[PDB]
Amino acid sequence: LSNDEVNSIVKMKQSLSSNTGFNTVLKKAQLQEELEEARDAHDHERVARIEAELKSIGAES
Amino acid sequence: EPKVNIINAQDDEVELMLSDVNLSLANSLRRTMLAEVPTLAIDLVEIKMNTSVLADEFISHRLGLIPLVSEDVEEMKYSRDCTCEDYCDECSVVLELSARHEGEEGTTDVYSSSLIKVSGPGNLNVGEPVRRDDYDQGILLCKLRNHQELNIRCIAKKGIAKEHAKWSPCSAIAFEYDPHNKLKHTDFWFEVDAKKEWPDSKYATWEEPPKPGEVFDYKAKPNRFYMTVETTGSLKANQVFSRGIKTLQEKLANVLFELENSR
Amino acid sequence: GVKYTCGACAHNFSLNKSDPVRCKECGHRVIYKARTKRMIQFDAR
Amino acid sequence: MIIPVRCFSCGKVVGDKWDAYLRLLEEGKQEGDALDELKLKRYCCRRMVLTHVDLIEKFLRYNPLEK
Amino acid sequence: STTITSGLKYSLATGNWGEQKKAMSSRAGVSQVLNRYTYSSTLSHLRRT
Amino acid sequence: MNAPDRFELFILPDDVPKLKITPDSRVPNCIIIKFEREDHTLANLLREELALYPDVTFVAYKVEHPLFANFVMRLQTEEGTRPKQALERACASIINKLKTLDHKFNEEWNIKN
Amino acid sequence: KYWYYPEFDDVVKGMYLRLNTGSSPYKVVEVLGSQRIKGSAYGLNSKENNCDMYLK
Amino acid sequence: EDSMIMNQSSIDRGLFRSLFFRSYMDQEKRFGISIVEEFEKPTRATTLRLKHGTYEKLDEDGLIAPGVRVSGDDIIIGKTTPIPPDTEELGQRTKYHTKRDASTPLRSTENGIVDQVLLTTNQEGLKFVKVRMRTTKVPQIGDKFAS
Amino acid sequence: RDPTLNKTVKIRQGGYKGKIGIVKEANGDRFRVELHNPNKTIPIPCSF
Amino acid sequence: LHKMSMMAHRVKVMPYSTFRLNLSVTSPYNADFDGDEMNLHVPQSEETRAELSQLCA
RNA sequence: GCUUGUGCUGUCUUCGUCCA
Ligand SMILES: [Mg+2]
Ligand SMILES: [Zn+2]
Ligand SMILES: [Zn+2]
Ligand SMILES: [Zn+2]
Repeated sequence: LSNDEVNSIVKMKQSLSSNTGFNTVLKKAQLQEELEEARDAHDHERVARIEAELKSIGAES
Repeated sequence: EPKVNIINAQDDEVELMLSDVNLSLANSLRRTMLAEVPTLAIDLVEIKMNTSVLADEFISHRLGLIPLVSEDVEEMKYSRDCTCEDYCDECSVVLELSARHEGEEGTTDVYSSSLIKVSGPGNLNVGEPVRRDDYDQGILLCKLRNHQELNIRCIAKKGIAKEHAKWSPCSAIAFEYDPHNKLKHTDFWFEVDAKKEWPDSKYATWEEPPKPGEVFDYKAKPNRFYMTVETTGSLKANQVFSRGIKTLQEKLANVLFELENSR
Repeated sequence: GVKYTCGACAHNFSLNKSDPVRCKECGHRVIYKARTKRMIQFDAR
Repeated sequence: MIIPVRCFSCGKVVGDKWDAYLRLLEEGKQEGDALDELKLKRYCCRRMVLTHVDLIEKFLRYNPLEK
Repeated sequence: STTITSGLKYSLATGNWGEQKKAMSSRAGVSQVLNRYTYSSTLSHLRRT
Repeated sequence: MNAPDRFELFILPDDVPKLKITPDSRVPNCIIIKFEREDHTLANLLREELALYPDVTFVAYKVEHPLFANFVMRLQTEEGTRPKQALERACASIINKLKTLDHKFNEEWNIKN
Repeated sequence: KYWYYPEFDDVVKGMYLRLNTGSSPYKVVEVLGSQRIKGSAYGLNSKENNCDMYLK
Repeated sequence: EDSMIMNQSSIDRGLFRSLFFRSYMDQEKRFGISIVEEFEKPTRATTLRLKHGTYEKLDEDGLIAPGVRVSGDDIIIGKTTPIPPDTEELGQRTKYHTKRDASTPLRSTENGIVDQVLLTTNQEGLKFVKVRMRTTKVPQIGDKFAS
Repeated sequence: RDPTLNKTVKIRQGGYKGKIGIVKEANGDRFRVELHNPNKTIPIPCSF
Repeated sequence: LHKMSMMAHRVKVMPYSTFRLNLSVTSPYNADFDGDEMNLHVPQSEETRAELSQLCA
């Protein structure tokens, strides 16, 4: 397989990925980065949606 | 002439008093029971899979220290004295442990009761790991979480504590004589008064304290020796005492045989 | 011919000395070799 | 890391008393009283159980490397 | 961007706190490999002057 | 790397005798015995048994180095007796003492059980 | 091992394989093609082995 | 003189026993447009300038596997670099050298068990390996202790 | 060259009975075998 | 510091990985057993061995 | 008929060990 084919297969399985701990941590980190970008831009509307999404994804055990 | 008196008796400990024996004889008996009574212990570990958080040699060392039943180990042979190819049923005992955690949550403990005897000498009571009761779980060996498995095959061989301390049948042998210090074998350090700065021995009531007007007796020798033998469970206390006596007799008989053969 | 294991999702696969060093399913860039098949023995001391 | 099988000084088997020790401490017994209940008389054996740190519980929190 | 990137990376990697060509007659040892032999040694190395 | 095998403390090599006896010509009727793969356990027992015999005038032992498992005994007896005979008598006497000690221990254990 | 390959659609086309009838006497079927069905993820071999490929 | 006596039975039961880990690193360097180092098992026919250690513990990919015993000088990472062939095109059917050996041996004073082998790619894009060796060190005469 | 170099071997007699090893040096009958757990190499006759 | 820092000894081959000294020679060497190390030099000739055994012993 | 291969960088920097 080539690099592009491997990345396409990985993206396809990520679309198929219901949940995976490493991927959930990475998504939560990316959401936190997006949240700090929205906070630093004084966007009071986007940050509420990101907080709600983080609350839905979070609350681990 | 030698006399034995037993104070307390149990499966794993006996407290006795030896009288009319030399100090050297009692000390040699203590040393023999500590270092020269043969037992059975795991010596070779074949690891087929180990995905735990513990290193392989860590688990092997822990396995070596597990006490096994060694009642009939006198009928077994030493591995280097056995003419067999590899290991046979007359010089080794084979045990097998297979552990795994099922489920995606929680932790599983691996105990010494999970060791299963697969082969060994026919009709000899050797090989099984020691257990205090029927419901006792034994010694904690490892801990496993999900998708972690341990699968090993151990070989138990006969040996003595001179080669490695895992073969020692005893843990600690208390040993004591002359609680009132009539022989003056020790000189007591003190600040004000030696009598009231030193605790009394636990056998101080077994001997008459010296009279205030008595003078030092230079003809006396140590005569009564108090000793407690504690075992790890691999052997009973009386078995350890008898086999220590037998081992000392065998060593002396070997010396005598070498002397007579020297001619 | 040689087995590997992913550093993230612990998935097993094989490589033929021509594929990129990557996990098949999650695309991690870190993989580990599998344990050998030779006999392993210790002296329990 | 994990409770030693034998006492270092004398070799008494102390590796079968860790869970009972934790149980006794749970019930509210003092550490000295709990060690007395487990029949650990010599202070060499009491040191083994009193000063042990269970590090395997921290090592087990990392995800397994093989499945 | 390679100027700032390489300068910061070189200074932190080697400990010479200056330009790479100006390494001679420049302060050295400002950056060191973290000690990891034991936890207390790591703490001590992180609180050193 | 330089650690000797632990079984060398008690396993006797094929070419190494268990017992080597040489005379000590400085004083009359004295021998030097070299014990291989033995230690204080046998040495102290034999020495303090022999020291109580009327016909034994000198008995001693020393372990030259703790890293080597051997000891050397010096034994001197009266004109009538030979030192080797005294050593054999000492071995037999300790064996008899251990035998009666074991008998009495078994008797007392059976009584108390 | 090979369902996610882009060429697997043409590879599996026309192949003959043993199929579980379910209604079980196994029979042979001819693959007329494949069609991805989104939202129809199913366990293939284990719980984590999610697959969306379907064989017509 | 500040020496101490330690109990051998305590040492046998696990007093001051410790674990030792050492890691080795190697990667494929880029010298030209098509000149690349390769991780592989060298052969005395195709490769020149081999070492005195053994090569039988390597796998097909040139890397040792975890769980294998390693002694000093043994080869744990097999790497070769290409070399412009000599006049051996005079006829050497399968035994003309085109590679030079650049393998990584184990330290001569060390031995142990291979604990973990890591394979990945570097920032540039070539292969990158890390091998960790594990051994146990038991206290002995000449080891340093302090209160 | 002996056909036993770099091959897994087991010891059947002596003080190292039943230990797995690998043959490293073989000149005249005295095979040099490294032991898997003890980090050492020992001489041994080919008979064992 | 002085010529008693180099002296000629007689070899005794022993197990374990340390050099072993009588404790009375620790004063001229100014040595103790808390981690010190010492060097050893082997003569390679009969004349050199005689020099060591008759002058530096 | 089949035969075993024969070696290693340099220059700085830092942290340490035993004396002093
Ligand atoms: Mg010093
Ligand atoms: Zn046998
Ligand atoms: Zn993965
Ligand atoms: Zn204790």
